This record gives sequence, C-alpha cells and structure tokens, in this order.
Amino acid sequence: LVTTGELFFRSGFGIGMRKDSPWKQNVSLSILKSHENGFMEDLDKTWV
Amino acid sequence: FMQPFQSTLWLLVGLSVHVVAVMLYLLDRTLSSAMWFSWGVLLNSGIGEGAPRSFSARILGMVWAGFAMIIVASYTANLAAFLVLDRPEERITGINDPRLRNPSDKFIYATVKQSSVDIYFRRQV
Amino acid sequence: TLSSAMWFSWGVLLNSGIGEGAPRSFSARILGMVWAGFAMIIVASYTANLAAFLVLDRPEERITGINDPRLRNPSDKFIYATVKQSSVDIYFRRQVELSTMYRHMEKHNYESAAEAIQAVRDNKLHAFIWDSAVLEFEASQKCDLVTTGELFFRSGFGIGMRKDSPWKQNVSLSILKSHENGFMEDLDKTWVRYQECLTFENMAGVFMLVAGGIVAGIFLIFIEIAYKRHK
Amino acid sequence: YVKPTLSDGTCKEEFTVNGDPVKKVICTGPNDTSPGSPRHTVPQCCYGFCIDLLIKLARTMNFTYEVHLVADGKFGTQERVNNSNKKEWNGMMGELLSGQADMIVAPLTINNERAQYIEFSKPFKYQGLTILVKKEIPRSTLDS
Amino acid sequence: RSNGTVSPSAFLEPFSASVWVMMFVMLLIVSAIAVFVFEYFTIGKAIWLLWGLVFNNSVPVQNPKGTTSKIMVSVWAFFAVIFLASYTANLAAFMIQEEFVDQVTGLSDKKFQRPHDYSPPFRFGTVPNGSTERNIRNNYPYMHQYMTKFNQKGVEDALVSLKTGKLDAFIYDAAVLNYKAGRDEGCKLVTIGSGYIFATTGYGIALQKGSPWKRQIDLALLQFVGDGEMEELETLWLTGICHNEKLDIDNMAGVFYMLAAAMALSLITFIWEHLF
Amino acid sequence: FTIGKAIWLLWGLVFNNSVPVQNPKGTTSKIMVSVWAFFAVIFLASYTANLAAFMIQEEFVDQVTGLSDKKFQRPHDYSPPFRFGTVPNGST
Amino acid sequence: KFVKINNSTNEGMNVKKCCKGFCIDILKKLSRTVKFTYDLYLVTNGKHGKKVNNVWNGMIGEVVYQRAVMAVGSLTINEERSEVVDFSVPFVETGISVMVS
Repeated sequence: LVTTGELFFRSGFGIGMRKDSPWKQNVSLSILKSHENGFMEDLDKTWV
Repeated sequence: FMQPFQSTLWLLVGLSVHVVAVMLYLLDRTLSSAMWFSWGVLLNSGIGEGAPRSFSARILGMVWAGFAMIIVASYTANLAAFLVLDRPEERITGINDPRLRNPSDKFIYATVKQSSVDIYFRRQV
Repeated sequence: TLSSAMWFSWGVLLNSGIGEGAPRSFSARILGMVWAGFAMIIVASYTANLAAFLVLDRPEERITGINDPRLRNPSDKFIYATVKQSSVDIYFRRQVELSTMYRHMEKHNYESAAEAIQAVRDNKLHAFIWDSAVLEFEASQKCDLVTTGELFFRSGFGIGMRKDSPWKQNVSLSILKSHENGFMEDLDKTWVRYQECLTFENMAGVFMLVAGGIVAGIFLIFIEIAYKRHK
Repeated sequence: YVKPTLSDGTCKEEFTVNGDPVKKVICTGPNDTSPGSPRHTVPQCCYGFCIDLLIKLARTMNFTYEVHLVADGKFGTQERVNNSNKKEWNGMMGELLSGQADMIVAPLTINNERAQYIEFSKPFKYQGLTILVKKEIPRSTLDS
Repeated sequence: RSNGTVSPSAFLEPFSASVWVMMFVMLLIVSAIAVFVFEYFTIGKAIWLLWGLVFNNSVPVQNPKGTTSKIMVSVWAFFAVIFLASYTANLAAFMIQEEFVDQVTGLSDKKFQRPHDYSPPFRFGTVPNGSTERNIRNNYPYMHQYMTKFNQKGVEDALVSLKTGKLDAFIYDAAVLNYKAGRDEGCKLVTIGSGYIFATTGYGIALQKGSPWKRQIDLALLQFVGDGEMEELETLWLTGICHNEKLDIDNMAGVFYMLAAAMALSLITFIWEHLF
Repeated sequence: FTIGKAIWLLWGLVFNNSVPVQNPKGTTSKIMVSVWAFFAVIFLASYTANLAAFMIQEEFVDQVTGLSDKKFQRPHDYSPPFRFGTVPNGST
Repeated sequence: KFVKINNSTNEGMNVKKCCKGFCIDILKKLSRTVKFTYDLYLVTNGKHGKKVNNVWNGMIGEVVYQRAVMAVGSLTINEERSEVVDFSVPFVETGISVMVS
C-alpha cells in the first residue's frame, strides 16, 4: 500500500483527564521535560 | 510483443513489403535469394546476397530501405513515448482534488464511524 | 595492414562495415567485439540523452497570472508596466495586496498605450497589463509575442453618457438588439478576426561540416599523394 | 485608428478585400500630438470598430456626429488637484463633465468609481487582463 | 465524439520543402565527389552505398575504397547518425504535443442550413419556452421548423439521449453547458467550438420597472466585482473535473501510398529504359 | 573457424552487423539469424526507451541525519576544525 | 518602540511605528473573536528571555513582573519558561534544525 497526498488538520495527540485533577500541571511539565531531554526521540526510534 | 500500435498494422506492413519485393523482382524481367536478402536488410541481418538487375531496382531498394528506417524510427519513438507515459494512474492530492471532492461510483472511502475525522467532516460545512 | 586496421577500427564505430581488419589473436578479436558492443551502447546512450534533452527542453517559467509567487514578490531583475495609470491602476489600488505590489510600478508607469509595446519590442521590458482584446490583437497581428496567463477582473466595455440624458434607453436597447441580431459578431469578424498568424539549423550545423570535410578531402588526398611520392 | 489626412483634407480611397469601402470620419485632435507645441487641431482621419458602431447607431437613431479626439490622452481618473485640497476628474472623462460631453464612445471600462458619476450602457464587449510578456527566443536548434 | 480524436499527421513534418531539396542536392554533390575521389560505372554503386549508409547499413557495395574515401564515408556516417538522432528527437517532441481540430467550428454552418441534402439527417437539440429558442426562431425560421422533431424535456434527459447516440448536437446556454461538460463522466463530452460563444449576453437580476432599488443594487454588484470576491465564488462553486487539466494501421496509410506510387514510377522508368 | 565465425556473427547481431562472415548455410540458418536479429533489435529499442525514460529521475544525497554524528559528537581532531554557529541567549 | 539615542541622549519619546506579520494576524483574529482591545508595543530591554542572577529579562520579564498580560510573538515553549508563566496551546511546529551550505 501507499500513502500519497499531502496532509491537513495538523494537531497532535495528548493525555486527557477531567477538568479538575491534581496531576495536571505536573503531567504536562513531565512530558515537556522528557521530550526535550531526549526521550520521545529514542522511543520513536525504537518503536515506530 | 509488437502489440502497442496494432498487430494488423504489422501484418499489413509485412504484406506490403512482400508485395513491393515481388513487384521489384518482376521488374527484373535468384528470387528466393533476393527475398532473403531483403528480409535480412529490413532485419539488419546483413546477408548481402542481393543481385539487382537494373538501376531502377536499385533506386526502389534504396527507397524501401529508407521507408524501413523511417518505420523503425517511428516504432522507437512510440516505444519511448510509452516509456515516458509510465504510471498511468495519477496520485490523489489531498482533499483539494476535484475528482475526490466530487463523489462518484468508482471511488469509495470511509474512516471510522466514531472518531475525530467524523467530527472534522461534520463541523466543516 | 596497420593503416588499414586503423581505418577499419575507426569505421566500425560508424557502421561502415569496412571489414579491413582481421587480427590474428583470438583474444584481440574478442576485445574488438567487446569494444564494438561498448561503442554501440555508448552511441545508444548518446541518442537517448539527446532525445531526453529535446523532450524536456523547457527553461521558460513565465509568470502565469498575478497570484504566481515570482510575480507576487517584486524583484529588481525586471520591472512591471501600468499603461498611463488608468482603469487598471484603480483596480490595483483597491486591493490591499495589490496596493503593496503597486509600489513596484508606482514610479515606473508609462503615459500612453503604444509606448509600452514599443519599449517591449525594444527588449527594455517584458511585462504588460491591459485589456484582453487589445493585447490579443497585438499578439495576433505582430507575430513576435505571446500572451500567457488566466483572465481576471473581467468587466466589459461600454458606451458612456452623462448623468441622465434622454438617449440612454434607446442606445442600450439598440446595443442589445445589435448583439441579438448577429451584426456585432459579423463586425468583430470583419475588423479583428484574421491578422496574419527536423529543424533547419539541425541540418545546417551538420551540413556545413559535411561540406567542409568534402572540401578538405581533396587537400588530404593531395597531401597523401605528395607523401607517397616523397618516399 | 488615427491617420494623417490627405494633403487636400479629403482622406479617402480605401477599400477592403470583400469590395466594401471603409466608412471614415474626420477628427479634430491634437495635430502636434506631443505636448508643449501650439496645438493645431488640424483635421485628421479616424476609422475603426467604434467608428463603425457609431455609424450604425447614428443610422438607427436620428442624430449627427462631430467626432473630436481627446486633448489630454489619459483615459480618465480622479485625482487631487495640485496646490489645493480638492479633487477632480482628469483625462478623457474630464470632457464628459463639461460642455463637450455628448455621447462619449471609446474602449472605456465599467467601474464602480466611474459609474458613481456617469451612467453606462449594456456592454458591447467582454474582456480580461491577460498579462503579456515578450516571446522567448528558441535556442534549441541542434546546432551543436 | 464517439471515439477519441487522434491525428497521426504523416505529412505535417517540415519536409518536402526547400530544405529537403537542399539536402538532396548536397547528398548528390557529396556522392559525386566521392565517386571522383574513388576514380582518382561505379557511380551507381557508390550512390547506393551512400544512400544505404544514410538509411540502413545493410547495403553492400565496393565502389568506395581508399583513405580519403574512408574519411568521407566516416564523415557521412556521422552526419547520418546525427540526422537520424535529430529525427527521433523531433518525433518524440511531436508525440509530446497534440493536434485536435474543431468538429464543425460554425453556428451558421452549411450543416445547419440544409442537413437533409448532406449525409444522413442531423439532429437539432433545444428545449421549448426558452431564450435560445426565441432568438433562433426569430433569426432564421427554417432551422426551427426542422428542429421541432427533437426537443427534449430538460437537460439531463437530453444529455443522456445524446450519449446514447440518438442525437448529434445540442444547442443551449453557455455557462450551464461549460459546467456540464467540465463535470461530465470521463470527460467524453465537449463543445463543438473551442469555447466559442455566439450571442454574448450576461445574466441579471430582474428588478421591478422603476423600482427604488436599482442604483444601490447596481453599485453593490459592481463593488463586488471590483474586490475580487466573485473570482473566489466562481472558484468555489463553478469548476469542472478536467477543463484545462488533460506506427498504427491508420498512421502509415499516406507513406504506404507514397511508396506504392514510387514503385509504380520506378516501374515506369524501367519500362522507358527498356524501350531505349 | 566455424565456431569463431558463429560467435562473431552472434555478437554482431546482438551489437552491430558490421562484422559479416560466411558462417550460416541453409534456409534454417538464415531463419535463425533473422530471428536473432529481430530479437536483438527489439531488445535494443526497449533498452533505448528505458534509458530515455531514466532521465526523469534525479535522486539526492543527505549523508548524515541529525546532531548524532562523529563530526558533531567529537569536538576536536578529525582534520579540518568545524564550525558550530548558534545565536546565543535563546532556547537553542 | 521606546526609541533611545546614544550615551546620555538615550532619553527618548515613544515613536510610532506600525508592525505587521504572521503573529499580528493571529492577534487581530483573537481581538475580533474574544472581543478585547489592546495596546501593542515593542520591547527594548533584552531578547526572547534568559535568566541571569535569578532575574528574567525580555518578553518573559515583561510578563513575570506584571508589566503586561500577553507576550505574542516568536516565543517557544520550554520547561523552565513554563514554571513561571502559563502558555497557550501551540499553533506552530518548531524544533532545533540544522542548515548547511
């Protein structure tokens, strides 16, 4: 199979939780920190 | 094989070549040897066994060789054109392609009955 | 037979079929056949390259429409035209993006209609914006230019009057009737409908070399005769 | 089409392939053409698409024409007058808002700003813009 | 058109002109020079060998033999190779291009003036109670008197019947015709003219006679035209599917006829030679 | 000599007929020579068409991919000193 | 922009320059939709933002010390930036890329 054509409606994934929850700011900050310290790159390399 | 233009075209061309050779040999007044030589010349076999009688036959043979070279050039041009025309089926270009924007009966697609594509398509009027 | 062998080897690559060289060594014959095959492949590749160059010869990328990115972005390589700063310049002023683009032709607008085409024919400018009828007639009559692009700001011509004059209704009705009568098409056919409009150089840049070689053949034969007579 | 008149002032002797003489009229435009000279306004010869249309219109209607070419040259635009704080119509449109006026016939264009002051008729042509550039010289001739 | 329009154009080449005569005389001069060099009865053999080397290298002849003659033969072979390569490139370029001509290219055509005495009778496709019907009847009645035979109910039915082959030509408005042809099934339909319109008149909004809205509506519509909104509207709502996007048996009939004529001429020449 | 003549004739018919010899004798030999010549001509025409169509392709070379490289990771040595330009006081 | 000359002549008045671009279009759209009015003004105190001696300077500083409300422009999300101010959802993509001759 092939995947021709350009792409539209670009908006990435995310982890959801209810409007009130004590984990919100910590979760977002942890994702950013792991991202940039070089973690999502390695996981992308080794899984997809 | 020699399919792309017409098989009947090659059959007619061969019949015309044989008829031209037959009239040429009638004009001489080694017919089999001459026919083999002509076949080799048109196939570039280079037998070289032809024995023309008159200069008119020589001129006719030169004209026939030129016509055969022209036919070979046309056949090679057709082959090159077909090679250039590779990938007959084009590629759909995103959502802006009119042939996919306009629904038809030969194209069918669908994503998921409960997803985000559903929301994106329903909200965008 | 060394000279004959050299001539035969030279003529093999050109389908001469001289057959003046029969080397004694079998390996020499095998190498000659391999070289002939290599030469055939090389000449076939050259013909393919020439055909591809002829087919893909298209270095022209003239601006198509106003929305073309090259035409959208001003550059000092060449300038635009505006033709006396009337009719069209109002349209360019109205649009904000066209207002920004108008900085290029604001200081360089001409003052007439034929001066711009004369300057274009002087190769001091390759650009023009004007009514489609005039440009099309100029291209047809003067078989030197071509018009490329898509029509935009389509708005017909018209007979002008003043405020509210007592002749408007009859004039407009007469124009519509003349349209529906077939008279207008006949007139447009009789005024602007017919204005006049294996390369030769391919057989000229190679026939000159053939003529030069034919001329030099006599000199070469004389030189060979002199060399033979001297020894 | 504008052409200099005959030396006797009777510009004539023209015909078409179909054996039809070309209808002609005489204008009184700027003989010197270029500005700065002492305008002569000598009679000249004018003929073309609009002239034929005007002839047909005059024959169908009942009036007489005294065609005179424009003096300035510009098609016509609104512009602020120099050393003032107002604005006015220049160019060929200027003669419309004065005594000359009459029934201006020319390759005009239907525009909002133009139509806000004068009133047009149904168009007798349809056109676009069609950007024009000089033709490219074909250097691919297999010379080398 | 029932089948695709393909034009082999077996004679559209720039040959058979002063260039061809110049090439022929240059060829004859080169052959004569080669004959003289070889001599420095074989003229015919040398001419045949040179003609073959131009066309096909399977022509045996022993007329030219030498060193300067070898150089001339090599130069001629290189020239012939260049010429055939250029001809193949020109054929490729021609295959790139296309040549399509109009079917009728005329509304006041001979076909639409007396089609009874021209081929099997033609077809007139209109609709009743329209604007085209009134104008066509008022211009020249005879086409209308003929046209009463075929007048469909609408547009879809007429197009379907035409695709079935019952009709040959359908005369109607311009904008709907362009939209229908552009968005057709397989782009197998096209207008007879290359986008040729006959009686150009635009659409309009039919306000009441002397209604107190004409000025505002006209000015607003002209303003809409000026600001380019109509261009975007036409792009969104009015665009077809294709529009601008886009050695056989019957290809070699002319060259075959020419070859037959040349063979007959050669036979006549041989008969004349035998007479003398 | 017959084997060598046949081999030379086969090679010529594959490549170019400029090497004639009196190798084939009989109608069957002529027929097979013609068949071989036709096959070679068709193959050469197909090869020329493929070579002509090959020109519509043009690849690219990217070599390294990212900041993980010997030139990037190793600061010094190599042989020509490198350059690592980046505007300071930002995020990068 | 707070225009300043050189040396002690840096005492200058608020000159009026008009600015436009990609982010300004976003700002205008947000003003039209959310219905708020703004007082756009350029910053001349630093750069995109860097912490020196436990002090923030440039855009981020202007938001940290309650001297502004938004900081529209070419800001980039980060870890330490997001511990003192609250960002919106990203509307462009961006990384750390390499350009060579």
